[PDB]
Amino acid sequence: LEHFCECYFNLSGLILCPVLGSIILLFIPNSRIRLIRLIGLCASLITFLYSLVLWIQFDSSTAKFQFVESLRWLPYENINFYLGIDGISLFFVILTTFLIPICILVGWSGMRSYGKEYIIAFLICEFLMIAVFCMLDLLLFYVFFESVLIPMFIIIGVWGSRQRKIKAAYQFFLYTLLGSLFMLLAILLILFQTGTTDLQILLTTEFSERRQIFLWIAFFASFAVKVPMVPVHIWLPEAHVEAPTAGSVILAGILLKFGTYGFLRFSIP
Amino acid sequence: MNTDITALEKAQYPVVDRNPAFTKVVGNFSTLDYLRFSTITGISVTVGYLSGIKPGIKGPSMVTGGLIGLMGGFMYAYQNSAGRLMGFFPNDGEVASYQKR
Amino acid sequence: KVSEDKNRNYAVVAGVVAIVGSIGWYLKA
Amino acid sequence: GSKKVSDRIVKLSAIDPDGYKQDIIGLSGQTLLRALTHTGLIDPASHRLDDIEACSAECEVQIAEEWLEKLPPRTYDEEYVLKRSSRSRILNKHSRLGCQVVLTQELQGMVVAVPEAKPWDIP
Amino acid sequence: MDLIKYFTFSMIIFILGIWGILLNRRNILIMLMSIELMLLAVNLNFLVFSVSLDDMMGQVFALLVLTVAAAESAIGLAIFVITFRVRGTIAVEFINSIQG
Amino acid sequence: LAQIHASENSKSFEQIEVERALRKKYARKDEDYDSMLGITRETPPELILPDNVLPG
Amino acid sequence: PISATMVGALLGLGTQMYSNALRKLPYMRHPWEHVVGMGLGAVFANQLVKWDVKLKEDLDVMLAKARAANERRYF
Amino acid sequence: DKGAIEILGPYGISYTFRRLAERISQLQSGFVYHYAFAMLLGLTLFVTFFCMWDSLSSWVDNRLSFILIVSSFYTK
Amino acid sequence: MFNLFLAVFPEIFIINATFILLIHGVVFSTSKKYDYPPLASNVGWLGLLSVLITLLLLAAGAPLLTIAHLFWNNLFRRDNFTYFCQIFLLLSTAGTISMCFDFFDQERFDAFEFIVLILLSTCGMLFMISAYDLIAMYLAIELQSLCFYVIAASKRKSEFSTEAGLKYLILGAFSSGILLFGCSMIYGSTGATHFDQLAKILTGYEITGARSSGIFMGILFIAVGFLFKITAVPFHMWAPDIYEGSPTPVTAFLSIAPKISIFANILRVFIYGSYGATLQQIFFFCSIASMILGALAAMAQTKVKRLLAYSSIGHVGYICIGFSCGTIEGIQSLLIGIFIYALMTMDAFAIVLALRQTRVKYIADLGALAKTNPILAITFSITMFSYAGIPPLAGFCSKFYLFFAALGCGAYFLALVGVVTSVIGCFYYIRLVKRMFFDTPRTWILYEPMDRNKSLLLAMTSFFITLFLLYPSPLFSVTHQMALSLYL
Amino acid sequence: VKVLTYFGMTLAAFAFWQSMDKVHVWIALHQDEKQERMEKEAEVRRVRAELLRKA
Ligand SMILES: CCCCCCCCCCCCCCCCCC(=O)OC[C@H](COP(=O)([O-])OCC(O)COP(=O)([O-])OC[C@@H](COC(=O)CCCCCCCCCCCCCCCCC)OC(=O)CCCCCCCCCCCCCCCCC)OC(=O)CCCCCCCCCCCCCCCCC
Ligand SMILES: CCCCCCCCCCCCCCCCCC(=O)OC[C@H](COP(=O)([O-])OCC(O)COP(=O)([O-])OC[C@@H](COC(=O)CCCCCCCCCCCCCCCCC)OC(=O)CCCCCCCCCCCCCCCCC)OC(=O)CCCCCCCCCCCCCCCCC
Ligand SMILES: CCCCCCCCCCCCCCCCCC(=O)O[C@@H](COC(=O)CCCCCCCCCCCCCCC)COP(=O)(O)OCC[N+](C)(C)C
Ligand SMILES: CCCCCCCCCCCCCCCCCC(=O)O[C@@H](COC(=O)CCCCCCCCCCCCCCC)COP(=O)(O)OCC[N+](C)(C)C
Ligand SMILES: CCCCCCCCCCCCCCCCCCCC(=O)O[C@H](COC(=O)CCCCCCCCCCCCCC)COP(=O)(O)OCCN
Ligand SMILES: CCCCCCCCCCCCCCCCCCCC(=O)O[C@H](COC(=O)CCCCCCCCCCCCCC)COP(=O)(O)OCCN
Ligand SMILES: COC1=C(OC)C(=O)C(C/C=C(\C)CC/C=C(\C)CC/C=C(/C)CC/C=C(\C)CCC=C(C)C)=C(C)C1=O
Ligand SMILES: [Fe+3]
Repeated sequence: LEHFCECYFNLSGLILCPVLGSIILLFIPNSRIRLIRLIGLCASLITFLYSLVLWIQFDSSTAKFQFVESLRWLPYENINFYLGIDGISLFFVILTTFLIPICILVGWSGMRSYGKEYIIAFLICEFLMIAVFCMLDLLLFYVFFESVLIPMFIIIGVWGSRQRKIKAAYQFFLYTLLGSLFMLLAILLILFQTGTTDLQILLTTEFSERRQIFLWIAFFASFAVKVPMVPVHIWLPEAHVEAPTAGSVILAGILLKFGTYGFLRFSIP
Repeated sequence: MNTDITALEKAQYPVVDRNPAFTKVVGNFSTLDYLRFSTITGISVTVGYLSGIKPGIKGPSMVTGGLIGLMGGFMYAYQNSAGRLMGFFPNDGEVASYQKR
Repeated sequence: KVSEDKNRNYAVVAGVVAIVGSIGWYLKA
Repeated sequence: GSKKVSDRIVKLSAIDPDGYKQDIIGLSGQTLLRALTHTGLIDPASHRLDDIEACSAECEVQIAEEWLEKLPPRTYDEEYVLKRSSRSRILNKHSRLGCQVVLTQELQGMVVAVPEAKPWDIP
Repeated sequence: MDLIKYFTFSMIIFILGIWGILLNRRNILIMLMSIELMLLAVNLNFLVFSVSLDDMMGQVFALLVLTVAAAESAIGLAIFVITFRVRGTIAVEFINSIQG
Repeated sequence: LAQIHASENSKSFEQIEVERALRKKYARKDEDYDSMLGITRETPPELILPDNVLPG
Repeated sequence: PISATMVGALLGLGTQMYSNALRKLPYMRHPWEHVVGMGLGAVFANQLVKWDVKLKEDLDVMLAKARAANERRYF
Repeated sequence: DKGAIEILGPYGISYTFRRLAERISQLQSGFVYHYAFAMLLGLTLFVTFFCMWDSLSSWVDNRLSFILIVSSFYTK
Repeated sequence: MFNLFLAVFPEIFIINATFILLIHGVVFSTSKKYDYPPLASNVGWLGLLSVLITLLLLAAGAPLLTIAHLFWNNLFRRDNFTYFCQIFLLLSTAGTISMCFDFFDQERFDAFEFIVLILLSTCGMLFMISAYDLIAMYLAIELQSLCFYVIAASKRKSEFSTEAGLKYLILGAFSSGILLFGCSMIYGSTGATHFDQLAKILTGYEITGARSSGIFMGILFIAVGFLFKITAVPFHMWAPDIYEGSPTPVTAFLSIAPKISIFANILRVFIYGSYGATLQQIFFFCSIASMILGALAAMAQTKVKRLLAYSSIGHVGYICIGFSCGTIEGIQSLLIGIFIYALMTMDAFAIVLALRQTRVKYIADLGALAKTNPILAITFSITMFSYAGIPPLAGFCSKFYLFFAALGCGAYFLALVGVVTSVIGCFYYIRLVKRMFFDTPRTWILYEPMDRNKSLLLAMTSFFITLFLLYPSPLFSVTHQMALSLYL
Repeated sequence: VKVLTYFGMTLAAFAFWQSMDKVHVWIALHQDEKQERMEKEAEVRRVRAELLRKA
């Protein structure tokens, strides 16, 4: 079922903005530092303004998902995926789009040595995190959350200040991946009952008390690592301290919110 | 030696000749068959020439590549012509020539 | 006035035949 | 010029697998392996980094106990590499990894035995 | 009792090959010889079954297996020869450098 | 040293090409396959420097 | 819109550039090769789409036969 | 935080898995005899467990089987 | 009569072309007039051409390969499954050959016989895929194995290469004898060697109390041979030593094609035959052992080749989980895993071969690669993350199915093992990324840029790895088609 | 070995094979009892399966 929205500014273009910025920056020589800086900054700022517009056309009376649009994956149409926001995810999209230009601006002075790789990593992070916040599907929430691990790993390891960044990056990646695998197990557990991973349907299916308990434990495994809750919080000090400044900003301001967003979005309802 | 041409998957086009003779298949070669033949042979000769330059045997290498290409191209053209006569490949020309002679 | 390398000339003919035969193969299929 | 390369040079002697003694030269602060590679006593191509993670005991040398007391003791990783690289899987008590020995002024005159080279160039 | 006696003959040959692998840790030439012994035992198994079952398939495969045994021994002895040539010895301590 | 430099700088186009090809051919070796073939490849004299300029 | 020809041409151009970059050469070292790559990529993408359609067509009949064979059990 | 949780966490896990990887690597001893012996042992285990496990159930149990296997890790 | 041989046109062509190349190589390699030119690259290009023409002949003649099936029935069996398997095998052989030219000219490996032996082994694997009788299967396996023994020892003056060959020949011959013994036991118990006859005899009984111990142990011995071939634990220890000691192009070729051929054999023997739960349990336990041992041993490795060998062992464990569960989706997932692992291995070995021009040996030799060749360090990082199974890279499919089957067959110990081994694997895969991007070594190694062939192959495999999950429909459909064609 | 040693080993092997013959005769003579045990266990298993299926 094509759920294409009618509004002009939608979610897919806001996804595409930093992607296009990254592709363009792929091909510009590192000698053109000014051009790289300006292109990255402008892509991030345009994404921020786009998110502000998305706020403007928000409808604050419905309990439904707004701006819902769909993206087909197979011609068989058995598996088709939806994006949409509500009043719980809107401001997180806005916060992500707002923080990314701040990250590009913090490293403005050192960009001659940072290179285009710094801006490209942060733009890719932006694309992945906006996707994560905009997904109406457990499986795609999974796939796009794990994807941020790669650019975050690179950001911590390359531009961290000292050699402790090695251990910090290893621990970040391994803790987060362990949690993610637990929630993958939960996702498959759900799929075996329902035959689907579409969030809207799962909000209208009934789970047994027993299997609710066990699925909730499996979700908790991921989310408590993400929050973090004790005693799986010890990766956070190492990672958030050893990361570069903008890396710490993205880690604390956005990535930490993903566990609480997962609790609000899948586990509680 | 007992023989049986019968295939596992039946022909999806009219069977002009169930087991066409070798010379009949060769005489059935169309313009497209000759184009396939010539293209394969020419590519093979070119590869032989280019790969033979560094060792210094570009001529003999051309001959070897050409032999490989001749055999492969003839096998491919024969495959196509026989498959058309047997009804395994689209064979409008074969059916038209059959309904008249 | 004349290219004298016979093997080179034959290879040139083979490449031309490959190109033209490929064009004809696409066109008649 | 008040600072010379001669200030860092460390006089050394090496006994080749054929038994002949050679006087070799290295800088203080660099490894014994580098000093040995200067004259080709050990093939530089066989051990290009001075890191234990890139070592299969191609740098291995034998040193008498009089000079062994003047070196830091072998670490666990060094003994692991030496033992596994031994053909008989036996740890030689006078064996040192040349890449882990840093030359100092206190090692002036040290005598070192270079064993026969092990195969190193993996197909 | 014929078939059990013919089968246990081939079986003792196979077990002898296994034992030759087990008992020859310093002698890899005998290890190759033990492998041939196992191949001979399998060949005998095909021939006995062919007669017992009154069927020719066991005999065709026996001939082809003899061809495989010949090629195997030729290539194996070539590899033995070149190993010896490189090292000057056949002792197992000089073929243990790949490890871990 | 002047002798080898003068010899190289005065070479014609044809000799430059000949020596480029020769240098490429003898830049690497497979002595094991040569021993299988029973031949011994020798460095051509136009690639060998005189002994009076060699380090020894 | 976003046709298989355009995706394929972009992928072929990207392939040539990526190949040049891997070899530490300028992106546009041999531009006629970029044209050749765009052509080959377009051809390959169109052929892949057609092959996907044909593959689904064959899988349909084959699943039909599997279903019939299974349904023969309850006869 | 830096005590029990580290020991029952990244510090302890890294140590034990390093020692285990160490031990497993040593199995690949480089001796062709070990590799043949391993194949023979695997073949013997296959025959023993998967066909000669009919009258064994009288004296054995599956619990003890897996326990003794794990217990072997704590030897010497 | 002639038209009967349309069923074997591809094989006839490749065999004849191989003979032509053998004659060409031996005639001109011995030529004084031409000064004994090296012919490894010339014969390699001509053999790549021959492989591509074979692929054309096979792919374009799909119905014709089934012609005269009754006449050919007691020799082989060609169907859709064999069709796609053989096409994939030829594609892998073509890629592996294309990756060899820099090795030929820069090392000066002048032996053209290397290419001939590769082509003959490809002939053997082609016949392996279509084998439909124990005799034919054994003969094709032996042809393939003898070719590998010879090429593993091709550096005949190297200690490493000669050691690899010796270990391979001894352990290969032992395993082949075990498999042949199993075949003899099955024949003696059933009077049959053709796969159809075996299917008819064995179906409906499995272990109905009065079980043929001859049939049960024949199956076991054949399974042991198969597990040796797929390098499954505990029949694996030949693989790391052989992979490391062989010439790197040999290692690349052995890492891919034999797996395809032997898994075709395993599907058509076991899946199409019938002893049943015992054998799926065999592959279940070997899968778990392979995952655990591969993860730990790979974590121990300091050298690139050994790391990749142990990685392949772990991945065959992941793949065999699909065979174990015994469902259409299990077979499909096994095929998807084989295809994706093959493409990733081709990518990894293209990088390794490119770096062998400067004699890469240790993981630490990759230090500062993100500085000396940024796009190469990124490409290699994508391969590692794909090996780790990080989504949305192509490698994520195998992980997803591993857990799908763990919750589908109903196996939670398997899921726990998968979680732990996946995390261990991710650690030792991202260690390489750390070495290329995070480390600041005192001494750098500067690598020579790769040739055009490897750059193009790398570029295409890198787009596939990054973008496969955007358009995965053709692989899914073709693998479902193949899984179904095994029984219908 | 000594020639007499080889001959004595051959004699010992001959004795071993005659003993194996006796073993085969023993195994053949106990086919009926093994069949009876198999049948009684099959009856027990079938009765248990039928009884448990009653619930
Ligand atoms: C109705 C039937 C009637 C039969 C009547 C005959 C019965 C005979 C009974 C004899 C037993 C009682 C003996 C009492 C003591 C005798 C006194 C004595 O010992 O002094 C002898 C004295 C040595 O005695 P010794 O003090 O014990 O010293 C022993 C070693 O020196 C010790 O040194 P070592 O410790 O270092 O050992 C090294 C090794 C040397 O290394 C070896 O490998 C030994 C050689 C073995 C293989 C050699 C053959 C393969 C080589 C190829 C040959 C060509 C192949 C093709 C041609 C032949 C094929 C047909 O020496 C040995 O191992 C010797 C072991 C002998 C085993 C082989 C003989 C048995 C063959 C099977 C016979 C089958 C029938 C008898 C059984 C019947 C059923 C019970 O000198 C001699 O023996 C004279 C040499 C002439 C011998 C000729 C024998 C035939 C040779 C040609 C034929 C080869 C094939 C064999 C037949 C194949 C059949 C198909
Ligand atoms: C009433 C009539 C009276 C008139 C006629 C009398 C005729 C005379 C008697 C016949 C001959 C007996 C005496 C033999 C020669 C003794 C004189 C002598 O100087 O020997 C020196 C000899 C020194 O050795 P050598 O020859 O100089 O070679 C030196 C180097 O080894 C050479 O280097 P190499 O490279 O050539 O060889 C390497 C290695 C070669 O390595 C080996 O050969 C392995 C040695 C261990 C053999 C293990 C058994 C092999 C026999 C097969 C048995 C069945 C196996 C089944 C296994 C599969 C089942 C899963 O060397 C050795 O290890 C030598 C060890 C020799 C020990 C042989 C012991 C045989 C086992 C006897 C067990 C008895 C149990 C009885 C019941 C059996 C169950 C049915 O030292 C001895 O005295 C040992 C030999 C005496 C015992 C062996 C003969 C046993 C015969 C028993 C009588 C038959 C009973 C059954 C009757 C059935 C009737 C129905
Ligand atoms: C005035 C309007 C007409 C303008 C025409 C422009 C058309 C040009 C289109 C570009 C064609 C590109 C073809 C790329 C292949 C390069 C062919 C080549 O290099 O020629 C070579 C080799 O040629 C061949 O072996 C086969 C290919 C030749 C066939 C294509 C020739 C293109 C022009 C056609 C000329 C023939 C037309 C008349 C034929 C009777 C000559 O021999 P060697 O010097 O020994 O080769 C050395 C190695 N290396 C390749 C690196 C140069
Ligand atoms: C979101 C995915 C999930 C997470 C995984 C992320 C994986 C990457 C990790 C992200 C962290 C940062 C990564 C930084 C990489 C960006 C820098 C980069 O790769 O730039 C390359 C650029 O690499 C490339 O070449 C990429 C090419 C890929 C082509 C893909 C595009 C396909 C269609 C485009 C069509 C052509 C261009 C159209 C416009 C002209 C430059 O390479 P050099 O080695 O520096 O120099 C190359 C040599 N020379 C410049 C002279 C040519
Ligand atoms: C009811 C109460 C429940 C409580 C909740 C429990 C939930 C789990 C809590 C524990 C979470 C553990 C997560 C793993 C973090 C490991 C991080 C270690 C990585 C690190 O810091 O350094 C490495 C350690 O060395 C290494 O070699 C490390 C090897 C990799 C080890 C990863 C193994 C994790 C597998 C999962 C185990 C837990 C299973 C849970 C079911 C590298 O150091 P280096 O210097 O040697 O390397 C060469 C350097 N380039
Ligand atoms: C699916 C994801 C998306 C993929 C996108 C695909 C898009 C289509 C690809 C577009 C390609 C763009 C570039 C086209 C122009 C390049 C033309 C090559 C010219 C050429 O003759 O190259 C020769 C070498 O052969 C070669 O280098 C070519 C062989 C290289 C290997 C290619 C594959 C062959 C074997 C098939 C493997 C299949 C593997 C599957 C498992 C000589 O080059 P030179 O003159 O520079 O001198 C090299 C020194 N000797
Ligand atoms: C560190 O301490 C020590 C050990 O302890 C790790 C040792 O062992 C040994 C020596 C003894 C050994 C190595 C015997 C073990 C050999 C075996 C089990 C042969 C099989 C070979 C391999 C590689 C094991 C693979 C098989 C597995 C994982 C399971 C089998 C298959 C299935 C379940 C399907 C020593 C000296 C030691 O000092
Ligand atoms: Fe060292």
